[PDB]
Parts: sequence; structure tokens; C-alpha cells
Amino acid sequence: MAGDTTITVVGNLTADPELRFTPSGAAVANFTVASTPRMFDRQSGEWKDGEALFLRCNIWREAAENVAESLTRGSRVIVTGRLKQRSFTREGEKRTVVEVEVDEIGPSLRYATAKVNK
Amino acid sequence: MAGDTTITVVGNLTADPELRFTPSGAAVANFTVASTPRMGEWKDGEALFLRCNIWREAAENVAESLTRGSRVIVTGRLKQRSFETREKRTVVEVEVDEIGPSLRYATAKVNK
Amino acid sequence: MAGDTTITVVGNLTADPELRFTPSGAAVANFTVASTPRMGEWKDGEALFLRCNIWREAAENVAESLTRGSRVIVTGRLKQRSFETREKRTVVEVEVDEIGPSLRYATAKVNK
Amino acid sequence: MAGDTTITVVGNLTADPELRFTPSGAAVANFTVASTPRMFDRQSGEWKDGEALFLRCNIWREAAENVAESLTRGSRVIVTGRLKQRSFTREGEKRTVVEVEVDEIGPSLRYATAKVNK
DNA sequence: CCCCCCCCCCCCCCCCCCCCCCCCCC
DNA sequence: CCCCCCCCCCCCCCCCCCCCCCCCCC
Repeated sequence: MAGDTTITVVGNLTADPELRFTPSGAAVANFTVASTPRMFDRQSGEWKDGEALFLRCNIWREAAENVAESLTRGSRVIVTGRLKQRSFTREGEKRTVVEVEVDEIGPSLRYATAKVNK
Repeated sequence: MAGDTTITVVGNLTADPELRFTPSGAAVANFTVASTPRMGEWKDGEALFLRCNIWREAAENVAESLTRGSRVIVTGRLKQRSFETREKRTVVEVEVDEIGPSLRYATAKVNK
Repeated sequence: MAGDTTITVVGNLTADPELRFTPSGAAVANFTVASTPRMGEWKDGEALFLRCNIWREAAENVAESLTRGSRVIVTGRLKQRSFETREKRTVVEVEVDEIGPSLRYATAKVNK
Repeated sequence: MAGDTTITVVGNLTADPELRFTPSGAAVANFTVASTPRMFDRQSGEWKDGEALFLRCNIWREAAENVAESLTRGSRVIVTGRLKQRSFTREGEKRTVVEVEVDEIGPSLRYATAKVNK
């Protein structure tokens, strides 16, 4: 219970956001946030980056057009949304992946600057 | 590149916590939290099922305190994992940091 | 402009939960979660103290199940509030959605 | 326990980010996120926006310069960080406010587009 | 610390993003 | 379902951001 399960992710888009449409004209954007744990000593005596988390994201409407206009592969982003499960297909009788249904996203300003325009 | 992705989940254990032991003898408890959105409105909207892992002393306490159907509050960090299983799939799991039975519909006698 | 700001807090009740009743007779429980960062490293880094509010049946269960020093997992949404108090200050508080005693150092007998 | 208490906030800066410095040259930016619950029926029979949450934020280093270069009063932002208490002063024997120590922030792309440049 | 669910209202108690300054501002 | 804390490993169970499509990609 307690409504949906929300989540915030920070990471980089593994690719350019795929923008697609509905016969009525509603935009939906799809992309994946690769989240790599930095300074997460895991293997040998030394230290570096840890294994990565890849979450596929969905976003709709105006924001979808903005996501596609504003972001590309490699962009560092801050994302909030809610985790949704989906039963997917072809090679997998009744597949199932988790996905984030985005509420808000933006390019992080840790290593980059940004011009904000409507 | 960015810390550990945290998550809080509230829901019900789909079963009793499976308790096991790692090679060095670390107590590990596994279980799955079924999270159902209460939600013209629907009722039984699409539930979310997350597999959880928890270690050491807490694993023992979870195994001693919780059962199938227990409503729980869980915080931890999402981790992705791959696994062969007869020559390989990839599932997201929660590495639990804290978990407790929820007090919304129940009372609890804590043994500190 | 943006939904309700949620928060999860883990820590210890600074005292026993104060139970009270609203004019219509709604059960409301208040208490404060002291959250201490474990942390060349320090030890008793600056603790965070958050006042919590919880309502109805859960308030009763909290008051029946929890005491000063109980370690708890809490989720809710941050709310700001102003108050006269002898002609006015403004404090942030958590409106609890779920709370439970943590199973990290303790076991719990849930009464579903 | 469990390390720090993290938080994600979405909202608008009540003002332009105040940028300041340290004798050594480290940038720190301060600003406040006004978070207004939208579609949160509270008073009369009708519905609209609910009462607002104002959290003062702190951010350091490079990001602080980027925040100050990129954002202004009214900007909608996504913020993640950790809640910190502080004992503040003048008119208040030993004051105390909560504050967010920002880890990442960015302009939300719900109602705006953005050019990302390093 | 259990009196029927509309809104009492104070931030004080134990080895699962860490080096650095202002009054809560629709 | 309690065998000493390094890493077993499957997403299946009840009135506190809601109108809309792909294989987990450092």
C-alpha cells in the first residue's frame, strides 16, 4: 500500500531519449538511466566505481518533448517518479521488468551549466 | 555515476522470509515485498513485487519476527543482479538497510 | 508547485509517544525521531530531531507499541507549520504515513 | 542512524541563488525551494494549490557556481540532498532550523527546455 | 500513552554522496 | 525460518504526482 513506490535516481542516459507518439498526438519519451555508484570500493585493494544500475524510464506529454529536445546520451540527470512493474513478449513466455514512471527530471548541475528557457 | 539509489517500500511479504547462510556463516534473509496501490478509481491496481535481501543479526530478527502477509516498511538501495540459471537473466533487488512491521493495522511487542 | 515532499527517517524516539485527541475524537500521536549519523571519522556527528504526527488507529498502535529510545523507520511528508505560543514561530514536521520499530537490533511480536 | 537522512524536493527558488565565498576561493550557494502542493484540496468546496514548504538549501564548489549561473528566482528545480539541523543567533537565545545539504539539483523539464553545456 | 478517524500544535535519547554559513521568502 | 557478520542468487499475498509502450544499453 501507501500509494505508489517513489524513487529518485541520479545517473546518465545510456542513449539519446527515444521520442514516440500516439495517434492523437501525445508525446512519450523513453530512455534509461545508468546509475554508477562512485567511490564504492568493491574488488581489488584499490578503489573506484561500483557496478551500475540501469533503469528504463518513461515520461509523457510536454516534458517528453523537452526531455528529447534537452537531453542526449551521457547526460547526467536527476529523476523522480514511481516504480512500476510490467509484464512483457517474444522469447520469454510472460516477461516482467521494473520501470520508472517519471514525475520530474532534469540535467544535474554538478558538472555542467544550463540555459533555462520555456 | 551517483551514490546508491535508495528506495522505501511499504507492502506485504509475499511469503515467510527464507533464511540462509553465506559460506563464512553470515545470516542472510530473503523475501519479497508485494506493494499494492490502493487507488472511477480502481481498487487492485498493478502491484509491485520487489525481492529483498537482508544480512547478519537483522536477517535473524526478520526471520523470527515476520511471516507471509506481514505489512512492512523497508528502506535500502536498488541493486541490479545477473544470474545464469541453466546457462542468464537480470533482476533488480533491494539491499535492505532497515525494515520493520508497520503499525498501521497492528501492534508490536519489540524485544530490544 | 510539486506533490508532497516525502521523507524516510530512521532513528530513536526522544521520548514516549504523546497520545492526544482532536475535537471530533480523532486519535493523534506525537513524538520526535532523533536521527544520529553513525559516521579521522567522528562518532556522535550532529543528530537530526524531527517532530512527527500520526493519526487514527495507527496513533493508538504507536502509543501502545513504542516508547522513548525505540528505533524506528518512518515515512511521511514534510509539512511546515506556524504557531503563536504567547503572541509566532515556524517548524518543519513530518506527517507520518507509516512507522514501525526497526528489526536491526530487536525482534517484534506483531499483533495483526 | 542509517547514515544521513536524504530528501528529494521539487519546487521553485523563492529568489536568485545567493553565491558567496571562502578566503580560499571555494564557492557556496544558498537559496530556498518553495514547494507548493498542487491539486491538494484543503479549504472551501473548490480545489487548487495547498500550503507551501520552504526549505533553505546549501550547495558547494563548482555546482554552486553552476547553480548561480543557471538558476534564478521562480525556477522549478529537482533537488536531492540530506537534511541537516543547525543551531542559529540574535533574537533567539539558541535558534535551530533544518536545511538541505544539496547533493544534486537541476531545473525540472516539466514546463521548460534546457541547453546543457559544460 | 486503546474514548467513534475529520486538522492539538514542542524538532530533544549502539564495522547494511564521508574534507567546505542569515530568520522557512505562495 | 536464532550456527560467529564478509557477497546464496526467484520480483509472487485491507476513505495518512490520480486520464496517456521493446530485452536492464559502464
